[PDB]
Amino acid sequence: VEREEDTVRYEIVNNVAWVYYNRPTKRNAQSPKLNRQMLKVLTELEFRDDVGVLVLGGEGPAWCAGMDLKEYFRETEAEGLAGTRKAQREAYTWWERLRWYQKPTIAMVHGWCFGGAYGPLFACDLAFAADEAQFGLSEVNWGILPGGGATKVAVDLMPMRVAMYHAMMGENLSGQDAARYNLVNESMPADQLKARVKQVAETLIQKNWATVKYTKDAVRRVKEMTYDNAEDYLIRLQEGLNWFDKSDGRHVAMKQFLDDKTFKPGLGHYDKTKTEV
Amino acid sequence: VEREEDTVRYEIVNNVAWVYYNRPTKRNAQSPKLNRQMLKVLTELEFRDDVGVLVLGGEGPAWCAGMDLKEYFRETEAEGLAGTRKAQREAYTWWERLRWYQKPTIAMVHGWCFGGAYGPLFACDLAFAADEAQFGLSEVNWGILPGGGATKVAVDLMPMRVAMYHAMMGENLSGQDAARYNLVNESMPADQLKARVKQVAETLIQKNWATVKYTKDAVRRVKEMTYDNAEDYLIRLQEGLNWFDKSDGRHVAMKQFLDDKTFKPGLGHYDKTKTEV
Amino acid sequence: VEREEDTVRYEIVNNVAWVYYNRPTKRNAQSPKLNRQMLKVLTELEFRDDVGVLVLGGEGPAWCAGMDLKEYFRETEAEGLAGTRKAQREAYTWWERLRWYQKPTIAMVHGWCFGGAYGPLFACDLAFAADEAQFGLSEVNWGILPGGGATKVAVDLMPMRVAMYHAMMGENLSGQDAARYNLVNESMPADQLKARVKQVAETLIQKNWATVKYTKDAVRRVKEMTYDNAEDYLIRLQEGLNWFDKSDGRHVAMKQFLDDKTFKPGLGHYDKTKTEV
Amino acid sequence: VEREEDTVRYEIVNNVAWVYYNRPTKRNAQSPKLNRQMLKVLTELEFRDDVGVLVLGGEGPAWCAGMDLKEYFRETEAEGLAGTRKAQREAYTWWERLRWYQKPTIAMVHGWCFGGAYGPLFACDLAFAADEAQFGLSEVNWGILPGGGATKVAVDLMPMRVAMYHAMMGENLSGQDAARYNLVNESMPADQLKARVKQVAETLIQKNWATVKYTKDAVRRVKEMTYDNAEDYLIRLQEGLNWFDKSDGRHVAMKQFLDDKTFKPGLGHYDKTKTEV
Amino acid sequence: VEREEDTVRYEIVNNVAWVYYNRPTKRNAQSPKLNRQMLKVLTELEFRDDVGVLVLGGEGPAWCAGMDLKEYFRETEAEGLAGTRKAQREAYTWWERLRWYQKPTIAMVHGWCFGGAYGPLFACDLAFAADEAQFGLSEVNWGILPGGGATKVAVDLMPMRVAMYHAMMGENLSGQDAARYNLVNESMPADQLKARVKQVAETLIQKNWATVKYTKDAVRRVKEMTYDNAEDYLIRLQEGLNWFDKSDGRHVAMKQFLDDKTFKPGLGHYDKTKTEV
Amino acid sequence: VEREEDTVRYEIVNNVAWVYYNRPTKRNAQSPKLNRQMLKVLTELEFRDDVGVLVLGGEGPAWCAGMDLKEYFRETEAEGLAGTRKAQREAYTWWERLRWYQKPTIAMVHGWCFGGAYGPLFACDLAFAADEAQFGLSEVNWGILPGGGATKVAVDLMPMRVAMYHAMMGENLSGQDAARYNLVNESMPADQLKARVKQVAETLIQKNWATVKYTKDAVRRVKEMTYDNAEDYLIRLQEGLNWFDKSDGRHVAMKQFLDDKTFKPGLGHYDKTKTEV
Ligand SMILES: CC(=O)SCCNC(=O)CCNC(=O)[C@H](O)C(C)(C)COP(=O)(O)OP(=O)(O)OC[C@H]1O[C@@H](n2cnc3c(N)ncnc32)[C@H](O)[C@@H]1OP(=O)(O)O
Ligand SMILES: CC(=O)SCCNC(=O)CCNC(=O)[C@H](O)C(C)(C)COP(=O)(O)OP(=O)(O)OC[C@H]1O[C@@H](n2cnc3c(N)ncnc32)[C@H](O)[C@@H]1OP(=O)(O)O
Ligand SMILES: CC(=O)SCCNC(=O)CCNC(=O)[C@H](O)C(C)(C)COP(=O)(O)OP(=O)(O)OC[C@H]1O[C@@H](n2cnc3c(N)ncnc32)[C@H](O)[C@@H]1OP(=O)(O)O
Ligand SMILES: CC(=O)SCCNC(=O)CCNC(=O)[C@H](O)C(C)(C)COP(=O)(O)OP(=O)(O)OC[C@H]1O[C@@H](n2cnc3c(N)ncnc32)[C@H](O)[C@@H]1OP(=O)(O)O
Ligand SMILES: CC(=O)SCCNC(=O)CCNC(=O)[C@H](O)C(C)(C)COP(=O)(O)OP(=O)(O)OC[C@H]1O[C@@H](n2cnc3c(N)ncnc32)[C@H](O)[C@@H]1OP(=O)(O)O
Ligand SMILES: CC(=O)SCCNC(=O)CCNC(=O)[C@H](O)C(C)(C)COP(=O)(O)OP(=O)(O)OC[C@H]1O[C@@H](n2cnc3c(N)ncnc32)[C@H](O)[C@@H]1OP(=O)(O)O
Repeated sequence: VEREEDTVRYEIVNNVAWVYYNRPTKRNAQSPKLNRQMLKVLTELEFRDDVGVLVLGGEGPAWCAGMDLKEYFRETEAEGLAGTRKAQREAYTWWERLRWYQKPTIAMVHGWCFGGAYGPLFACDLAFAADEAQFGLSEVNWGILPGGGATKVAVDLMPMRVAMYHAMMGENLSGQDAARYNLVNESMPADQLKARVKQVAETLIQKNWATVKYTKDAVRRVKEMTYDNAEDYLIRLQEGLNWFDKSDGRHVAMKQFLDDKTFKPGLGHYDKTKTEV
Repeated sequence: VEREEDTVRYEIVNNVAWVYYNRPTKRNAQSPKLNRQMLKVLTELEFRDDVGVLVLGGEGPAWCAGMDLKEYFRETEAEGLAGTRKAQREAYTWWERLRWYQKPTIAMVHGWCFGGAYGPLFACDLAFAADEAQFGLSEVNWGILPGGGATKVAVDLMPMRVAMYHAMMGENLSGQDAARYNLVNESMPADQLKARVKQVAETLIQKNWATVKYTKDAVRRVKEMTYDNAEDYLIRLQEGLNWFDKSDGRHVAMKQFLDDKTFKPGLGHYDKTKTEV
Repeated sequence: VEREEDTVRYEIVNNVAWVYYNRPTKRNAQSPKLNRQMLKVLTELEFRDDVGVLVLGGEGPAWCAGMDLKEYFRETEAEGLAGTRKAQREAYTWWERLRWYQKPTIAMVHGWCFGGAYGPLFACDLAFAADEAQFGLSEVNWGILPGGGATKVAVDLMPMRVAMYHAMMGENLSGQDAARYNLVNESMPADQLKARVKQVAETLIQKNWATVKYTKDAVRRVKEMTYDNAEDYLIRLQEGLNWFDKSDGRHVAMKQFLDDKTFKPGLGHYDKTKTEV
Repeated sequence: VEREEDTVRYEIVNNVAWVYYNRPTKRNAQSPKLNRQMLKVLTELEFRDDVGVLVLGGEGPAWCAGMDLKEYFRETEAEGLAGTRKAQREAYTWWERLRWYQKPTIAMVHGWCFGGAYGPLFACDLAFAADEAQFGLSEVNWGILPGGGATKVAVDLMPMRVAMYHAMMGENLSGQDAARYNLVNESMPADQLKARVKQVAETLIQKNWATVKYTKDAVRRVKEMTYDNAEDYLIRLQEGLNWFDKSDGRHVAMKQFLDDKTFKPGLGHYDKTKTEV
Repeated sequence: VEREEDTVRYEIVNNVAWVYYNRPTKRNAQSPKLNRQMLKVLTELEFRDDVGVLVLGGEGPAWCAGMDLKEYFRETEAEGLAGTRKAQREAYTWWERLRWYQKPTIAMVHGWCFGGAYGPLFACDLAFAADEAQFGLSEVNWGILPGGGATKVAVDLMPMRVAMYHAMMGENLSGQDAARYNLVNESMPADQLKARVKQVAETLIQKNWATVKYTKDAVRRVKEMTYDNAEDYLIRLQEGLNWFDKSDGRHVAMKQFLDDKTFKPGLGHYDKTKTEV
Repeated sequence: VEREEDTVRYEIVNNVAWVYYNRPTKRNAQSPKLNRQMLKVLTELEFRDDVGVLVLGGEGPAWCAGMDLKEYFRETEAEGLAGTRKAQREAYTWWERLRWYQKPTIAMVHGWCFGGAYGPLFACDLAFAADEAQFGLSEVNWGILPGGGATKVAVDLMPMRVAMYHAMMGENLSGQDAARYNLVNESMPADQLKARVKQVAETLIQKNWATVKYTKDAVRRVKEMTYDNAEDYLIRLQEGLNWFDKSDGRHVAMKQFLDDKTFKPGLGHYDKTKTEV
C-alpha cells in the first residue's frame, strides 16, 4: 500500500486504541511496509497511560488475508536469504510485541482471516468474530506448510483433530465454527461485533490494569510448565504484581469486601476509585 | 469457623466417604483451620479398606468460595513471611494429597466455586455440577492474579481462549458452561446431582480399585510427557499394577471373557467376586 | 485368524489404498499375526507413486476390538518376557509406521473401537465415525490400565475431564460423542460414512502430496514444542519441503494467484497440473 | 534413635544454624523419627531473622548412610501401604522444605553419604566434602533401584556416563571424585572442612539475603525451562525481589559504585550497612 | 561385507555376549547388511538366561567408522526415498534395541569411532576407550550435519561448549579427552582395555539382573523429566521391580544386612546365592 | 560513549569480521547506544558473502563488564516502565541476533566478563579466554539476581553445583577455571589468544559454510528436545541443508572419499574447491 505510514491506522476512544490493518484493496495482506508500520504503531501506543486496551481490526472486507505473496514472499526472495530473513524478522517481531503487550489485546475479526494472520490472531489475548468471518490455513492450497507459527496457533487453540483437518484440507471455518473449536471466544452477526468488543474493552478498563497484565501473561506462560512448576511460578508472579501495583489494589479490595461490605468479588470488580486499605 | 475440627465433616455410606467443607455461613472459605482439618480428614480416610471413593461437597449455598480473605490472607500477612508461608503450605499440601489420593475422587459442586477452590476442583479426578452452580476466577475482581494454581487449573482443563477470558474478565460460568468447556464432566439440575454422584461412585466401587488408582494417575501423568515417553511409561505402570493387585484381576477377567464367556469388557466390568484364573 | 497373510486385506481405488483389518469373526482383534501382516502391508503401500491416501477400516461389525486377549496376551505370557516383548514391539512398530506414514491416513470407524485400537486410531491423521460406532477404554473393565499408549491417545485428543471419565469408568462414547470430544473429526450415519471418507481422500489427492506430508507431520510435532521453538521449527520444515517438492508448487501457485489470477488460495487449491513458475 | 527429639541437634553460631543428623551409632540413617524431627527443626529455624545460612552436617563417622533399613523400610512395610506412604511423605517433605529453604543451605559431608542421603545432598544449594568422605548409590548392592529421587540427583549433578556407572556398579566416589564430577563444590582434608564451610557461610551472610534467596531459586528453576522462557522468568523474578527487598539494595549498591566509588561489584559485595540511594 | 550373516560375530564367555562389528577391512562401517544382522544378533541374545551383559566391540583397527558412504548412502539414494527410509529405519531400529536392551551394555572402543557410530556409542549404558581411540563427528568434514542422532549424543553426554566445537570443527578426541568430557567412562592403554571391560561385566553379573535393568533405564529416563515428576516415577519403577524380581532380592539383602550382618551395602553387593528373607 | 556509532568497531581480515565492544574507558559496559549500534553492525555483516566467521572481542582491559549501571539501568528507570522495556528489548534483541547468527561466532575474552556480558558470551558458538580473564556473576554483589539470562547461561554451560556457587557467591573464575567448567572452550596466555582464535576462524572458513550453520543451530536446538524428537528433527534439518547447499557438498565429498580417495573425512575436511559429484 504505496506509503508505509498509511498501511496501519488507529483511533483512541474511551481509553481503547482501535488499530486497523489499512490495506483494504489488498485484503490487509502483511507486506514488509505494514509489518514495520504495525510495530511502530504498537510500540508508540503500548505505555500510554490513556491506553487501557488495544483492539486489532481490519479495513475493508478482510481482517487479514495473510502475508503479501508479492511484497513479503516474491520481492524478498529476489533479494536472496538476506531479504527473506529481514522480512521474516519484521513479521515475527510485531506478532511477538503484540503477544506480550503491556495492555490487554482483542482481535475484532469481521472478515477473511488466512494463514500468516494466525500469528496476530493468537497474539491477541481475546478474539471476537462475525458469523460471516472465514478462517483458513490456506497455505496447503498454495503448496506451502502453515508457517509464521500458524500450525502452532492451530494446535495451541483447537483440538488436535480440528487442527489436523484445518491444516491438511485448507477448508475455511465460519465464525460460529471458529468459536465452537476455540479459535476465538465468540461469534455473532457482523452488525453486533463492534459493540460487543467495545463492551469487553470497557470491562477490562474497569479492572486493575497491572492485575490484567500479570494475569494474561500467567495464562500464556503456564501452558508451557508442569502443574507443580506453575504453582510456584504463580506465587513469584504475585510478588512482582505487589511491586508493580502502587495502588495496592489487593488491600483496597480486601477493605471493600471484609470491612465496608460494598462489593462481592465473586459477582463484580472492586471500586479502584477508592484508595483506603 | 470457631473450632478447627468443625470446619470439615464426613459420612461413610456404601463405601463412599462423603466429605464436606463445613463453614456454610462463611461460604466454605479456606481458612488455615479448614486447610489443616481437611488434610487430617483426607489422611485418615485414604487407606481405609471400606473407603472406595471420596466425594468432596460443601454445606450451605457454596461449594467453596475460595481462600478466606480474613484468616488465610489478612491475619497471616500480619505475622509476616513466616505466617504467609505456613498458611500457603497448609493449603497446597491438602490439594496435593487430594490430587494423588489412593482412591478415586469426585467434586460435587452444587453452588459457588471461586478462585482458590480451583485447586481442590482440579484435584478431584471427576467433577459434577448443578446447573445453578457458578464458577469464577474472581481474583482479578479483587486485584490479585489467580494463584493457588488456579490459572494452571483453567489452562489444563479448558481451551486457552476460554481460560484467558475467565481469568481476565472475572465473569462466572454456569454449571452448563462449566461442562461445555470441560471444567467439569457434567451439569444437571441441583435436585438430580447427589443421585448422579452416588451412581458414579457405585460404578467405580465395582471396578478393581488398584486398576482405578493406576489408571487415574496415568491420565494425570501422561499430560506432562511426550507421546513416545508416555508409551514406555504406561508399560512400567502395568508392571507396578501386576505387583499391587494380589487379586490378579487381569487373569480373573481373561478367564471370564475367553473361557467362561460370562462378560464382554467392551460392554461391562468383569465380576471381581470370582477369583479363578 | 488361521493364515497371517489373510489377517489384513486392501484395495487400490482412485489412488486411495483402502486397508481393512480382516479378522471379522474375532472383531479385528490385534493378534501378533495381524500386527506383522499390517506392518508388511503398510510398508509395501507407503512409497507407491499411485497411493496418495491410506484409509484404515475393518471387516465385519468391529473396526478394531483391541488386542487379542488370547494370541497377543495369554499365548505370549506363556513364552515369558521374551514372548511379551516380541509381541509388544510388533504392535508398537506398526502403530508408529502408520503415525509417521509418508501419505495422509484416515480412520474409517464404522463399529467397535476398544482399548489398544486407540493407538492405530490416533496414528491416523484424520478420523470419521458412524453414529453407530462405539469407542471405549474397556481396559479398566478387565482389570488392566489403558496401555499400548491408549491413555495418552485419550489425553492428547480429548479434554482432560473427558479422558479421565473415559479411562476410569470404561463406558463407551457414541460416534456423535467421539466427534463432540474430538476423538474423531466427524460422525454421520454408517450408510453415509464411506462416501464422506472417499470425498476427503479425493480432496487430499488434489493437494501437493509433499506439502500434505510436511503439514501433517508439523501438526503432530509442534504439540511437543514451546510456541517460540515451534516458530523456528516451522521455518526449518519449509526449507526441507523446498528440497523435497521438485514440482516447485509454491512458485506454480504464486504465478496462478498473482500473475494469472485463475485461483484464490483462501477459497481452493492451486492447479498442480500446470508447471510454469 | 530412642527419643524423636534427640535424632537431630543444632547450634546457632554467628547467624549460621549448624544442623546435624544425630543418630551417630546408626550412621545417621533416616528413620521416620529423624524425618519428622528434621522437618520440625528446619521449619522452626527457616524464618529466624538471626539465621542467615543453614549447614547440614552429621555426628559420628557418617554424614548420612541413607534410609533406615529397619525403621523406614522393614517396620513400615509391616503396617502395609498406609505405613509405607506415611513414611515416604515424611522423608520427601523434609527434603523439599530444605530444597526450597528461605535461607542458603550448605551440605558439610565429612563421611559416609549413601542412597536416600542424595535427596538431602541435592536439597542443599552448596556442598563441601572431606577427601575421606565416600558417596555411593549403594541401592543396587541391596537389590533396589536408587529411589527417594537419588537417580535424578545423580543425573542432575553429574555427567550421564558418571551417573550411569554410579547407579549400576554401586561403587563409591571419594570426596575428590565427588568434586571432579560436580556431586559437590569442593573436597579438602577433613581437618580443613568445617573452617571452609564457616568461611562460605560468613560470605553469604554479608550479601543481601533476599538477593541470595531469589538467585539460588533462579538457578534451580531455570534448569527446567527453555532458554527463551528462562529469559522472561528472570525479569519476573527481579520484579518480585524489588518488592521483597525493603533495603532497596540495588539502588544502595548503584550509589556506592556510580556516585561514591567505594566498591567495584566485579571484585566484592556492596556495603549493606549503608542505606542511602 | 559380502555375506549379511558375516557382518557381525559374537562369543559367549562367562555369561557375557562379546558382540563385534565384523567388517574390519571396511572399518566396521554400518551398511544395511550390518544394520539388519546387528538387530538379528541383538534380538536373539537379549532374553538368554545365560547372557548377563553385552559388550559391543569391533574387529580390525576401527570400532565403527560410521555409516557406509557406499551401501548406506549412495546405493540407497539411487533407489529414491523408499530406499533411504528403509535404510534409515534399519539403522535407527537397532540403535534403539541396544539403547533399551534387557541386559546391561558396554561399548569397548579400541579404535576409530566416527559419526553415525555415536548412536550405538550412546546406546551402550557404559563405555570404555583405549587411549589410542579417536572419536569424531566427521560429518562436517564431508558436508553433512551430524545425523543418526549423533548431534544429540554429543549434547546429552558432553558439555555444550565441547559438543559445539566437536560438531563444528570435525576434529577428533583422543580416548583420554573422550573420558575427560564424559563421552566414555574411562580411557586406558589398548593392551589393558579388554581386561577392564571383562572386570566391569563380571561385577554387573554379580548384581541382581532385574535391579540393573530397572536402574539403567531409570538413569536414561529421568534426564527427560522434572525433578518432581522423576521423584514419583522412581516410586512407580520400584513397584514394577517388586513384580519382576521373583528372587525378592531386597528382602534377601535386608536379612543379610540387618539380621545376619554378613555384608554392608555401602561397601559391596549382597549374596544373591542365598534366598532366605 | 559519546557517539552511538563509536560504541562498536570492526575490521574484516581474511573473511573474518573482528567486531569489538568499543567503550574501553567504560570497560565496554552495555549502554543503549552500544546495544543499538551492536545490532546494526551484526545486521549489516551477517549475509556478506565475504564474512565467514564473526569474532566478538573488546577494546581495553575488559571484554564486557556487563550492563551500563548509569545508561542502561539508572537513566532508563528515570523514564519509567516504557524506558526500561525499550532498553531491555534493545539488549535482548542483539544477543538473540548473535545467538542465531547465519555465520559461526567466536567470543575472544581477553579480560573482564561480568553479569549481562553472559548473554553475548553464550550467544557466541565458541569461546576462547586468556588465563588473565576473569568471569563473574557479580549481580549478587550489587543486590540484583543474574538477569539478562545470565543465570540460564551459567546453568546451560556449567555443572549445577558450579553455576549455584557462581551466582550466590559472586566470586570470579579465571580463564583456566572458565575452561575447566566449560564456560569457554579453552584458556591460554593473553599473548597466544588472538592467534588461536584466528586459527579456529580459518578452519571454519575451510568447511562448507551452510553445513556449519545447520550444525551449530542443531547443537543449540537439540538441548531442548527429547532424544527421540531430536532423532527426527536432525533428519528434517538435513533435508533443509540439501536445499540450501547449491554446491551439493555431500555428493562432492562422497566422490572425493569413495571414487578419488583424495581425503578421509575422519582426518580432515573435503576440498570444496572441487565441484564434480
Ligand atoms: C483468593 C481466593 O481464593 S479469592 C476467594 C474467592 N473470591 C470471591 O470472589 C468470593 C468472595 N466472596 C463472595 O463473593 C461470595 O461467594 C458471595 C458474595 C458470592 C456469596 O454471596 P452471598 O451468598 O451474598 O454471601 P456473603 O457475601 O453475604 O457472604 C456470607 C459470609 O461469608 C463470608 N465470606 C464469603 N466469601 C468469603 C471469602 N472468600 N473469604 C472470607 N469470608 C468470606 C462473608 O464475608 C460473609 O461473612 P459475614 O456474614 O460473617 O460478614
Ligand atoms: C488390551 C486391549 O486392547 S483390550 C481389548 C478391547 N477390550 C474389549 O473390551 C473388547 C473385548 N471384546 C468385546 O467386548 C467385543 O468387542 C464385543 C463383545 C463388544 C463384540 O460383541 P459381539 O458382537 O457380541 O462379539 P463376541 O463377544 O461374541 O465376539 C465374537 C468373537 O470375537 C472374539 N473377540 C472379541 N474381542 C476379542 C478380543 N479383544 N480378543 C480376542 N478375541 C476377541 C470373541 O472371543 C468371539 O470369539 P469366538 O466366537 O471364537 O468364541
Ligand atoms: C503465507 C500466507 O499467509 S498465505 C496468505 C493467505 N492465503 C490466502 O489464501 C489468501 C490469498 N488471497 C485470497 O484468497 C483473498 O483473501 C480472497 C481472494 C479470498 C479475497 O477475495 P476477493 O474479495 O475476491 O479478493 P481478490 O482475490 O480479488 O483480492 C483483491 C486484491 O487483493 C490482493 N490480495 C489478496 N490477498 C493477497 C495476499 N495474501 N497477498 C497479496 N495480495 C493479496 C489480490 O491480489 C487483489 O489485488 P489486485 O486487485 O490489485 O490484483
Ligand atoms: C547488570 C550487570 O550486567 S552487572 C554489570 C557487571 N557488574 C560488575 O560488577 C562490573 C562493574 N564494574 C566493575 O566492577 C569493573 O569491571 C571493574 C571495576 C572490575 C574494572 O576495574 P577497573 O579496571 O579498576 O575499572 P573502574 O572501576 O575504575 O572503571 C573504569 C570506568 O568504567 C566504568 N564502568 C565500569 N563498569 C561499569 C558498568 N558496569 N557500568 C557502568 N560503568 C562502568 C566506571 O564507572 C569507570 O567510569 P569513570 O572512570 O568514568 O568514573
Ligand atoms: C534406601 C537407602 O537409602 S540405602 C541406605 C544406604 N545403604 C547403604 O549401603 C548403607 C547401609 N549401611 C552401611 O553400609 C554403613 O554405612 C556402613 C556399613 C558403610 C558403615 O560402616 P561401619 O562404620 O562398619 O558401620 P556398621 O555397618 O557396623 O553400622 C553401625 C550400626 O549402624 C547401623 N546402620 C548403618 N547403616 C544403616 C542403615 N542404612 N539403616 C539402618 N541401620 C543402619 C548398623 O546396622 C549398625 O547397627 P548396630 O550396631 O546397632 O547393629
Ligand atoms: C555418515 C557417517 O556416519 S559419517 C561416517 C564417518 N565418517 C568418517 O569420516 C569416516 C570415513 N572413513 C574414514 O575416514 C576412516 O575411518 C579412516 C580413513 C580414518 C580409516 O583410515 P585408514 O585406516 O587409513 O582406512 P581407509 O580410509 O584406507 O579405509 C579402508 C577401507 O574402508 C573403507 N571405509 C572406511 N570408512 C568407510 C565408511 N564410513 N563408509 C564406507 N567405507 C568406508 C574405505 O573406503 C576403504 O575401502 P577400500 O580399501 O575397499 O577402498
